[PDB]
Amino acid sequence: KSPTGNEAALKNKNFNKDVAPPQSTATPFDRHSRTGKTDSKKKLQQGW
Amino acid sequence: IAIYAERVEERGLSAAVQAEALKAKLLSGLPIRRAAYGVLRFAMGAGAKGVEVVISGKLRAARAKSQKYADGFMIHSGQPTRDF
Amino acid sequence: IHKIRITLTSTKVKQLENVSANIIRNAAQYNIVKKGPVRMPTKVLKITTRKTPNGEGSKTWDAYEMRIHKRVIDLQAPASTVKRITQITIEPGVDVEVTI
Amino acid sequence: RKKKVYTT
Amino acid sequence: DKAQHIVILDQEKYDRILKDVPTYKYVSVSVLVDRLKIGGSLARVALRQLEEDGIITPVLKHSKQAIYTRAQ
Amino acid sequence: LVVQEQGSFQHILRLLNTNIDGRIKIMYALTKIRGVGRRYANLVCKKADVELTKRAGELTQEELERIVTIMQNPTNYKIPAWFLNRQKDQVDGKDYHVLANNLESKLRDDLERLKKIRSHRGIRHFWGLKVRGQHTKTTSRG
Amino acid sequence: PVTLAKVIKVLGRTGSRGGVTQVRVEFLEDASRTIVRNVKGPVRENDILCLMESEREARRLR
Amino acid sequence: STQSVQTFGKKKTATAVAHVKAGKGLIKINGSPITLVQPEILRFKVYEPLTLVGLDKFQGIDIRVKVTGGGHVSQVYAIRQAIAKGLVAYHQKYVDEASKNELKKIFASYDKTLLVADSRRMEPKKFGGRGARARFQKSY
Amino acid sequence: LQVVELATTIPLDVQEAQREVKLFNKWSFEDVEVKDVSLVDYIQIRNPVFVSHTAGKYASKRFRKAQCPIVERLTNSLMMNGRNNGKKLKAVRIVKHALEIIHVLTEQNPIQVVVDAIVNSGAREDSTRIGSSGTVRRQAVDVSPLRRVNQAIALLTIGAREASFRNIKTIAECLAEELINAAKGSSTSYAIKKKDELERVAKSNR
Amino acid sequence: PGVSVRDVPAQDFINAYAQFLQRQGKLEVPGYVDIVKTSAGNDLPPQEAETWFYKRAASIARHIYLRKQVGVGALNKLYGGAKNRGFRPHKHVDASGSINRKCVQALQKIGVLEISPKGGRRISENGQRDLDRIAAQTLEE
Amino acid sequence: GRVRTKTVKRASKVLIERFYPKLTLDFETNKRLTSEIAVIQSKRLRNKIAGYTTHLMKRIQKGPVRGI
RNA sequence: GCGAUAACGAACGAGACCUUAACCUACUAAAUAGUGCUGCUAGCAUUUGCUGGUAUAGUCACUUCUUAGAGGGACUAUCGAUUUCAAGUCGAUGGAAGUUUGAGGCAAUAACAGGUCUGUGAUGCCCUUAGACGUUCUGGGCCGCACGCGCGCUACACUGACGGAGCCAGCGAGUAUAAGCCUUGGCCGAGAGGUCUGGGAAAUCUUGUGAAACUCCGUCGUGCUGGGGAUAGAGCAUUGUAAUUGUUGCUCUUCAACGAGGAAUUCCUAGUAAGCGCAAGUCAUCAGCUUGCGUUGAUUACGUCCCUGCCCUUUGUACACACCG
Repeated sequence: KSPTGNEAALKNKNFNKDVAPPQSTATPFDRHSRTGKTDSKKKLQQGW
Repeated sequence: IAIYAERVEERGLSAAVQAEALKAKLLSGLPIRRAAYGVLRFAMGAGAKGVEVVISGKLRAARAKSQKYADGFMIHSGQPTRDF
Repeated sequence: IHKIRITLTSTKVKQLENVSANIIRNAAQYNIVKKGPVRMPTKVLKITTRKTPNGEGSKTWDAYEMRIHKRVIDLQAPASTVKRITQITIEPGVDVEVTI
Repeated sequence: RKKKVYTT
Repeated sequence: DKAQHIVILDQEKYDRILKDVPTYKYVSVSVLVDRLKIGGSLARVALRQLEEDGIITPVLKHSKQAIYTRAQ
Repeated sequence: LVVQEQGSFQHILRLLNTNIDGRIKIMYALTKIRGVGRRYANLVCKKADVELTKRAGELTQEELERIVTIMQNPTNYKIPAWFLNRQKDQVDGKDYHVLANNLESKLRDDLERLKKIRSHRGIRHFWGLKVRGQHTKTTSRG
Repeated sequence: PVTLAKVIKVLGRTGSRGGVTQVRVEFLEDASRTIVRNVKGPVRENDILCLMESEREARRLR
Repeated sequence: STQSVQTFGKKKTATAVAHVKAGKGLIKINGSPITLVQPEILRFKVYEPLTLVGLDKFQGIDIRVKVTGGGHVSQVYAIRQAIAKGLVAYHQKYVDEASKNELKKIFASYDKTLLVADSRRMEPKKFGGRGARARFQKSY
Repeated sequence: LQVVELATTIPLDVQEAQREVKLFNKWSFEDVEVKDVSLVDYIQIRNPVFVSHTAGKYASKRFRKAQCPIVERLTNSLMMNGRNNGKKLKAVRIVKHALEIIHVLTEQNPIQVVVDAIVNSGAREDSTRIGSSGTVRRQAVDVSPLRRVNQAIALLTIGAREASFRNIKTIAECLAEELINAAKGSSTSYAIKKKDELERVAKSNR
Repeated sequence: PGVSVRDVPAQDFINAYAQFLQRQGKLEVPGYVDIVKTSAGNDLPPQEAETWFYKRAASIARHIYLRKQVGVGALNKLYGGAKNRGFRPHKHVDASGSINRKCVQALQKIGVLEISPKGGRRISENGQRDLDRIAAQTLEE
Repeated sequence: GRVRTKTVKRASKVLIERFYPKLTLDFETNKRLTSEIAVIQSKRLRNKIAGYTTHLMKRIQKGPVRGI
């Protein structure tokens, strides 16, 4: 069935036979930095 | 059209001119403490009742921080904030 | 003598009232019968935008405004007398249109 | 976000 | 599916209406539905006729409410 | 004024192979015929010269035939073509007004013809989903 | 057998949520035996509110 | 001219411009008799400035009102205000004050709004709710 | 008593109102007296009004509600359930026709029955709750006369409203029957079982 | 005294005029009065098909009397109503233009109405004649 | 509530402490008198200022006032 | 704020202030607002009365109502109480208004790893930069459906559905050589829609936006009924190059659950809640959405710390990147 339409006319919609999963939520320390390059006290002293 | 150029009466009293006047001084690498107070006493020289300059961003550091340099009297809320 | 109408429009009223006043004075010492000034119902120019440049936070709104006021003055005077009044009472805030 | 791969 | 109110007036309900209405303290569209089991539509046509024939004195007139009492 | 009768009421009717209750008013009773609504029945009841204040069982046999003919031959009694079910039909292009039994038959022809041409509109009918552009992400829960 | 009470002084709000007010009443008949009782509704002075039972004082509600 | 007074009575939005002259007891609503003023239920609201002191006070005056704006009830309330406000003003300008003051006693002791216009207006709607006080329901 | 002639003719029926102000010009308030001493100062029958429609300001101060006419206060309890809020003229039509029904029954004054149905439907003792933040506890306290007149009016209109749900009987005669039965202490009516039930639980909490 | 249309109650005046304008018979009636709907927001035909056009034209004729040179476009808006949009909110819809165009045309060539300057349709010389006559033959009973 | 602020309390009481004789137990004359003594930018503020001024005089008449 | 006081006197924030709503027969004027007179005219009774139209020359007067500009007006005013007699509060009287007069705008000291580089020719760094991740144009998508949740609209009928008759608001928007605005009035079309004119660059005209609830009169008669309009078919138009995955509407037909909602939980104290409509926005078309406006218009409190949240004080600390320690 090279054209995309031929399958759709004959294929069955078996969606109400399978039960949906009971839970489907799929979308942590914000204060802790992950950059890995701390600010030196000389950089603060020279900058500010 | 006819365009004429006039010099401002009070440079310190005008918050416009001193803003770009600060901009030129900032670009020359001067330390912020020397630059920030260099205009504040000029506004206080002009007799302006108050002046506050805020510099925020980065200077030789990754983390962004703010420094506010207030002086003199301040009004903050209400209709006069648009007039004065 | 000519049936002539003059309209004054501006955004600020102290400028608008000043132009309205002294023209009327120009028709007081000059014995030209006067109709006006007619204070048109003020038109408030409003647009309601969103404070948040992005779409996060509380649902809060910015309601800016412009107030535009109209004054129409009716004149029975020659075209020379009506024209010279406007250039005497010219001031940047108000545009001056004269219609016969 | 996708590496553009060609055919032609 | 309990109403089953009669919409066509047959002979046995004809004289029963004309015999029970006189012995009523106060009638209405629903009152005839409540005790004579006739339909609300049949109640209106039955009441609006009895007023002309002298059985009923019109207390008040309204489209949504018909307040009637005995004329005897 | 209220009148009386005996034996002249017809409780159960058989119009167009479909039952009609006799206790209900005739103009809305005809709506029980598939392909016949309140709007269409009101036009034919007056075309059949039947006053709207009568029940279905009140009517005579002649009026019952007078009803079905105007039902079955609408364009023949000054009923507008735009007042019909299927004007400019698929095959003959003429104005028809379908009735109780013949509707789902020509609808199946409408479905089979649209399925035979394997268009998008026909295919979705086979799947059983909403055809007219309705969203089904959160509302298709029946 | 109901007895009536005339309120004479508003003490203050009692109860958990403060919706009931302690009030001092006076007997219309036999103007003695003053009793502190609770009232749910809004009370001004000189309310002739009645009492089903009078032989019970009222205190703070929790 | 004659004993003519012009005034206005107001409710929420409806304002009734009433003219009271000297003549026969003509009481008109936009050129229509008062006995048919709609709605029928509130027809006696307009009758209140009449029957409170009596129809006799109107024998020497003719009243024609022009009420615009507002709603069905508001136009009724603005008219019944204009009749009382027009009548009370009329006795001030062409009759003694004691009768003018006397009408102010029966009218005011029966309805405060008969001589005093209400100050209530619709409160502006605030963002965040489909009303002035109400807000969008919050979901956690 | 004389008929007064106007250029705009005034019908005779309204001309009866000069001698006495009457409710809908059909019922007078002078033959009505309230059978409860405590509710005298909080029931307002002194000022006659043609219609139970004043459009005044009773929500400004605290006790201004006791000065609103009882007919207006009764009608203000009808327009509920969302679909009726703000439909006062409809509510007046519901009550005005109801009063006529209340008259042809027992031939009494309709507003006298209104008074009779109020003093008997105002709950006199209610058991407040003293639960300690979640747990269930009940304690009986008294009811102010202001809270008695209104709780009568508030509860009375509900009984007719439910009697007119899925019922061919219209609300006006449902309100008419609701007022007449409650007047004579009819335990079969609504707001009478509830009044006894609300008082009975207080007898089990004191 | 002089009785006019404005001295008559609005509801009962039409119940008498519509009978007269019906009995007069000179008012021409289009053939689709028994088929079509008055308002696009309406869902059912008028329940009195035998007299709706006469009952309507009586209301329209007296409505012309009360105002000045009101056209057919304004007539549709006044007679339109709130459409019973299924799940969407009710909205105001203008009524049928053809009937109100025929209602004025039916009344225009009968002498009651005619074309007014600067738009609209003003009442005629004989339009005020019979309308105040109908008022005289309305309230006397 | 209708509690006066300090800017209306202290401004008013200075007026008594400087112009006690010419004030009077009546608002309107005090309202006009305070309109000429002190420069007030807003008429609402002056009506606030003058109101406390008379009320203080009502207190001075009925006894010795504290702080004036 | 009073009051107590090792503190005294101040500043920011609050309040003041500004915008809007309510008062003004007291000023200033208004043919782009109205009225009354006066003409000219029309109807009905003939009483000289009552209702319209017309008068950008009737070469009339006025601003009460309509508009706005200068102001005044309220300051808890007077009086009873309560209280430290103080700050205040509660009841009355007058008043347009005696809840901060009503509603909002603005709004402190530092800050948050709250959100946005998907608004900027605002940017630092990393990537690409000609087979471009720039751009353009084609066809498709964000709508896609076994599912859990939220903001809502219809509704579950009779205070109601329709079908007639009554017929009243307020905020606003608008074009020229364009690439098409509001679009009247007339003429066709059942409708949607179609045609021909004009006005308005704007208190003029669109528009009195003659809106719906609502009022009255009848049909229906508790029935999943004529309460409800989901699913689905056919035909008729408009929008746009282009409507198929139906833009949107209309006509007929199709007559779905829903017969008042468990556990929970939300908003709200006066023109407020709740109903009821209209406008501006995103727009070539599309509003069950917001932002505003207006119609009708309530029940009950005017109290408390019982739940929750926050603030303040005392207290404890081995925390200060500060308990996500």
